[PDB]
Amino acid sequence: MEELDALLEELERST
Amino acid sequence: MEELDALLEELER
Amino acid sequence: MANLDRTDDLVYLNVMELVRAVLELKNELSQLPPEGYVVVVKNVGLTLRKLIGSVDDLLPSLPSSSRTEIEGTQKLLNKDLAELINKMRLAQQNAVTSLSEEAKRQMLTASHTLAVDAKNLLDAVDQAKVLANLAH
Repeated sequence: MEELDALLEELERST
Repeated sequence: MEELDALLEELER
Repeated sequence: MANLDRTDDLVYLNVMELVRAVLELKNELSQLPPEGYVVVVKNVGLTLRKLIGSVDDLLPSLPSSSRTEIEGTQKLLNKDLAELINKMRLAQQNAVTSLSEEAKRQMLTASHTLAVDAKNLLDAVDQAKVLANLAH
């Protein structure tokens, strides 16, 4: 799940 | 899939 | 810690597509007119449907007891989409009022919850694959 966790982190920074 | 598609429809209106 | 091979993991792939779609909605909600609202929400809706369909293909092969939790996360995704749709409507109706910011802010929040709950689905599906992996 490496690539998704990074997308989930970008999602956090969007917030 | 049923409820979901009903939403995808209400979204088309 | 043991990660799963995601080479041909279509559920994983669809979750990613869905997340990318929310990130898009998130980054461009600013440069969009009241007409562009339905576009970004639709995109999220379409990728959600693709995700759920990929899960449904999968469900019959995993043990019958994982189906409860997994159908539970699927219904939670519908409720999240329905909520994103409500917040889209409010944003369209307050397009020229002073509640415009609060509406689009609630749109970002609703889509955010949808992305996180898509992750909840993926974990329930990974957990089912791996449980069944050491079943027989």
